[PDB]
Amino acid sequence: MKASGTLREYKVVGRCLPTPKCRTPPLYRMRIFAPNHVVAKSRFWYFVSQLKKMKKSSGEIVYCGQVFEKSPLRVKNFGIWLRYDSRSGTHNMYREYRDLTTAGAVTQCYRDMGARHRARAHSIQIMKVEEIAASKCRRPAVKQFHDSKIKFPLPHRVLRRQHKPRFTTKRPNTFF
Amino acid sequence: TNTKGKRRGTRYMFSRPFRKHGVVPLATYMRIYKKGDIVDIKGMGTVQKGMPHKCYHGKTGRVYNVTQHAVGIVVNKQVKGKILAKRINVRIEHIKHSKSRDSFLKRVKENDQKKKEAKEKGTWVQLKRQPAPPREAHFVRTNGKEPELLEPIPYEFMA
Amino acid sequence: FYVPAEPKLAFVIRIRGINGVSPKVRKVLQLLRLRQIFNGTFVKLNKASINMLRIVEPYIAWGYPNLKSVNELIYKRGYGKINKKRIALTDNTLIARSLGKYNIICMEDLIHEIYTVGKHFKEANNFLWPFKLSSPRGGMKKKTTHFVEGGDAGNREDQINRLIRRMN
RNA sequence: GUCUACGGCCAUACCACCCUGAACGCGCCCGAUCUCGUCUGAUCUCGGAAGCUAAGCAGGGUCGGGCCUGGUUAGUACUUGGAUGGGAGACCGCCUGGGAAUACCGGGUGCUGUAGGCUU
RNA sequence: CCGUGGAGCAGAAGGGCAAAAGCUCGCUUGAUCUUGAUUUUCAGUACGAAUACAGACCGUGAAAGCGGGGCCUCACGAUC
RNA sequence: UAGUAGCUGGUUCCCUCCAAAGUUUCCCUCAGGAUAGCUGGCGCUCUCGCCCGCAGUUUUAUCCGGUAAAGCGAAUGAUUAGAGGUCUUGGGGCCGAAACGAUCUCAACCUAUUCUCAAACUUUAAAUGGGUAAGAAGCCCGGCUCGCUGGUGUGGAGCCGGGCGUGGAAUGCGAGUGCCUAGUGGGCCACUUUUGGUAAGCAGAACUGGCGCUGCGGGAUGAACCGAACGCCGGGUUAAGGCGCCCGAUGCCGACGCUCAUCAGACCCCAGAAAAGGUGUUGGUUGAUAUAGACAGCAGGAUGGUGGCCAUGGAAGUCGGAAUCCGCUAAGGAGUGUGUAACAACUCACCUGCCGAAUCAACUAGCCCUGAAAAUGGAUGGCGCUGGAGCGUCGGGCCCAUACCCGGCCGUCGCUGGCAGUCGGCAGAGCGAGAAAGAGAGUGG
RNA sequence: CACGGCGCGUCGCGGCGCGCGCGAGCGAGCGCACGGGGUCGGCGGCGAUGUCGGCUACCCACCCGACCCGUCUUGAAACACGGACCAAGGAGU
RNA sequence: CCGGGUGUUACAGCCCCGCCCCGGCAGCAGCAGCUCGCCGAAUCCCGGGGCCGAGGGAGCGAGACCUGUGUCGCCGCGCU
Ligand SMILES: [Mg+2]
Ligand SMILES: [Mg+2]
Ligand SMILES: [Mg+2]
Ligand SMILES: [Mg+2]
Ligand SMILES: [Mg+2]
Ligand SMILES: [Mg+2]
Ligand SMILES: [Mg+2]
Ligand SMILES: [Mg+2]
Ligand SMILES: [Mg+2]
Ligand SMILES: [Mg+2]
Ligand SMILES: [Mg+2]
Ligand SMILES: [Mg+2]
Ligand SMILES: [Mg+2]
Ligand SMILES: [Mg+2]
Ligand SMILES: [Mg+2]
Ligand SMILES: [Mg+2]
Ligand SMILES: [Mg+2]
Ligand SMILES: [Mg+2]
Ligand SMILES: [Mg+2]
Ligand SMILES: [Mg+2]
Ligand SMILES: [Mg+2]
Ligand SMILES: [Mg+2]
Ligand SMILES: [Mg+2]
Ligand SMILES: [Mg+2]
Ligand SMILES: [Mg+2]
Ligand SMILES: [Mg+2]
Ligand SMILES: [Mg+2]
Ligand SMILES: [Mg+2]
Ligand SMILES: [Mg+2]
Ligand SMILES: [Mg+2]
Ligand SMILES: [Mg+2]
Repeated sequence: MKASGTLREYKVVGRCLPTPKCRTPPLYRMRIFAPNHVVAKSRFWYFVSQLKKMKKSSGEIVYCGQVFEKSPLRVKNFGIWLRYDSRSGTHNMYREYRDLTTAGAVTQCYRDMGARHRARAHSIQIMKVEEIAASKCRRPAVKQFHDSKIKFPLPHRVLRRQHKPRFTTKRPNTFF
Repeated sequence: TNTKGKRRGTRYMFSRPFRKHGVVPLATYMRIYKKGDIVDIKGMGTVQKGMPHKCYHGKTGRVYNVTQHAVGIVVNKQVKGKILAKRINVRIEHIKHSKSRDSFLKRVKENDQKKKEAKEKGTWVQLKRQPAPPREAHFVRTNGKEPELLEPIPYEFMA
Repeated sequence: FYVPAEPKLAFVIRIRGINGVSPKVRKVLQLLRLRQIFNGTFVKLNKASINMLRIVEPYIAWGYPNLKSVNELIYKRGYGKINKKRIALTDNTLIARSLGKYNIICMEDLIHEIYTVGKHFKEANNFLWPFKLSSPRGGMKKKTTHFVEGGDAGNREDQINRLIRRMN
């Protein structure tokens, strides 16, 4: 996978072709976070090949569709169970993020993995994404945003658009 | 460099299969080869008379001469940048009828029969073997049971 | 669930140069009539076509063309192969002579037959000269790698229409 | 149901032990004048028909060994093609396709051709 | 009594072989005369070696058959 | 005598088209030849404007194999460890005159197991791959010839005559054939496979592609790397790579993080580093204990049998050898350490008072740091850069190659293309138009 | 609505389809143009001793590019060899 | 005003859940000119900037009762 842009969540269900052995193979459903449906289908085939004895040549994508966010206006806490490959050994972890959308949280997860462990999208295997109550949250970086009377200033505002007035007689102010 | 012996590097090619040594079954001797049959070459080490050279092992040729105990066959050999259709004499043990031709012969008989039939009926029938076409549209019926989730399993070391 | 029928028509664009090509890939590209970078052609799908395209996946970007894509490709870049000569199709009589015996007599017949993969799709496609497409405006993502891993090679189901819009 | 003569495929047919065989047959069996051959009529060859299923042979049995065929191992090992992927390296991950083999757990234990009998 | 080869088949090794290709006897000289074709290295040339035939004289066996050297893979030599 | 030279050096105008080899076999052959291979030239026989063939390709069938892997409870050959049996033998002993009569044993032995292996092992056994077939030279009939084979006008072969076209997988493409022939016969490099070697910009192979023979954009620089192969130009767009300045392009109010280096880091080949460590910082895994009040921190206790037994010259707990008990208890180890020869003394484990909410470890992985020493002054290309101009994951926009698209021009090749129809007061100006063929000539109702 | 005559209409299924005759397959003009590759039936200036034109060629400046040829060679700008410069002669007959 | 504690609608709100016509009403991939898509036989209109203009006898109608003309073929139209 190439974690291009913001990811989208896809529900993908697939099955083996009917064979003389069995008329109706069971349908298997999976949640895939992907830039588009093509890579979503590729990832589905990869995961189902690891899990069951299924291959794209001996299977078919029964359905593949984007699943939209149920409540994209409520800020939520997301717990992600994840499996990734390091330079020496592979590790399971659990990370919490804070965002409005499941796809946004997973994209945050990919960027954070790249930033903190140099792990790449082809190394990360995302396992579980769940909405987690603020009481069940356990990472302080997320927990510290759980209060009714949140209040903090913007202390040191760095001047942007530094080049539009490229030569200015003021020395800029950073306190607003 | 290597050695130019006639049987170099044949210890596995000319050997007998496991638990299949001994008397050659007589059905091999009791087969009829005529002029023009397509036939396979498979050297058998049990008999050393009329053994084909190792470079024709696994090759398919055409019979052009039938003799008391052996058969002369024309087979193609790739020599450098050119192919020579050369004729060799092989004793009947190291030979076997090719089944690649009988399928085509049976297909010829069968489509000739279905062409003779329906000729009076005037209907249309397909004879050429079309390649595997793309799958057509259909419906996949769920029987009230929703598809079950599949998730990767956590890593945990075995060794 | 209703699984739609597998697509029967694909569009293929060569996206790699002439230098340093394996002989097998070179032969398949010659058979598919992609002898030049940013050349394109239509291919009807079956087991043989699937395996042939799989052999040359790194060198081509192929997908399932849309009706508008077929229309635009035929009308703007479509030239006919008449008398072993590349003739631009500026009149219906040029099509009518080369494909009259197959009841293709104008642009509409040619486009319909190509898009629906008719009985004489082979004759129509062979009469159709390979399309010479301009370089993709806006650039490519990454020529060397596969589309799934963020590149441009390989099979992209319907994004070939987005590609065509900028390559023609 | 089954046997004999000649077989085809050559263990699903072999090996070990146990039980049962009506009729025909196959056998064991009784002798050495002739044919024939031995140290020895033991074997081979020859001439027979008192007795017997004891043995061979046939059928069946064994939570049997083996063999044959499946599942698991396993989409694991390996592997075609690709990347200005990772790593100091050793090597590894991914994309596109193919895809094994032990241990372990199931099922089975000869089919059949021509001619001639028995089951009146 | 058990014994699938765990021995032997001249030699190195590999392949092959159980009423045999091994061991023991009987009879013999296909290790003989002759024209062609083919394979092996190959240039698809020789030598060497080998393979199917064909034409005579034979050997052996009741016979079917088998045999023109050694179970196969090596043991050899132009012009003058 | 201009002696010979398989060996050096040189070998004189333009444009156009085609375009290599350093490999096979033989040679007193190894700096050379001959011969195949690769090249060019000259043609020729047909072909289309129903059909033939061919293919560095696939598909459908059908065979071929012993590598990768795997196996040793399967053969061969190596190989570790314990179990259960016996006299089948040997070795230490023992009762026995002796006795397989008997006691242990150590062994060899057998039977089930068990650890690890094979380029010259293998029951199994891939992927990639190597043949063959996919029709007219085919099928189905009738009849003749034969000195061969023959129970048999049996078998086989060859002949004639006749009937069947839905041209029997996909895709692509004109094909076949004949002479004459130059140069070459020192090669090198790269992914993958692979032999020798500690290794090498070493030596030797297999496949494919390159360099040589080749310019162009990028890698600052560069025979081989990445992109792309080239007639002379205009416009547009890209590939690889980039966009602080050199230097065309981010002078985006770019997104999220990580990192401070008194040796920072900065892009395939590639031009420099490891094992081992960090209470630097950032994530993650696992296990603990905490209002029956922890973690610190500040203070009080830290006892008897007994100076436990064997010991040493001396060991009272603190050099040595096993164990490690009890009653008192809120608790105290026949002791965690400092100390003396031994004590003594101090101190810890453990429990209490104050304090009143989170605190301990053991691993693991990112960046940074230690490990880290060479000689002219010195090189992420340089300047320089730390709300990055560094590192990881990403988004728009932009820049340009001789590449791609459109146009002009030159030339080559192909259409073995068209034109003798300039048919004119003696004439009537066509054979571009989807459909094999007459703007036909005249005779009767 | 790329529908438009009259008939004989079975050329027909029940009318539509779809055939046979109708001086027998001849209505004409003008005009506009997204129509087999640009025209203007549109214009404006400056011109006699100081001005107009002259690609190239003479000299000079600037930006970019740019290592000296021939030769053997896997590899030449080479710390490989020949070469100061110029004229004439000079090698597949 | 702040801090700590209790708690479950109060002098703020939040989430889920049967129905009331899926309750009703706009509207709808919304110029609330950026809350998140894929497209166009389910797509047309207008405008701006840059480069170029290669080629040069295409015929019309006139009818052997005439001999003109240089705006012509295909295509799309308008008028009589
Ligand atoms: Mg390249
Ligand atoms: Mg642009
Ligand atoms: Mg590459
Ligand atoms: Mg007797
Ligand atoms: Mg019996
Ligand atoms: Mg009995
Ligand atoms: Mg069993
Ligand atoms: Mg029978
Ligand atoms: Mg009765
Ligand atoms: Mg014998
Ligand atoms: Mg003879
Ligand atoms: Mg012998
Ligand atoms: Mg001379
Ligand atoms: Mg020499
Ligand atoms: Mg030299
Ligand atoms: Mg081998
Ligand atoms: Mg191995
Ligand atoms: Mg080398
Ligand atoms: Mg070349
Ligand atoms: Mg090049
Ligand atoms: Mg560099
Ligand atoms: Mg340009
Ligand atoms: Mg740069
Ligand atoms: Mg052009
Ligand atoms: Mg410069
Ligand atoms: Mg030189
Ligand atoms: Mg050279
Ligand atoms: Mg010198
Ligand atoms: Mg020299
Ligand atoms: Mg000099
Ligand atoms: Mg001169």
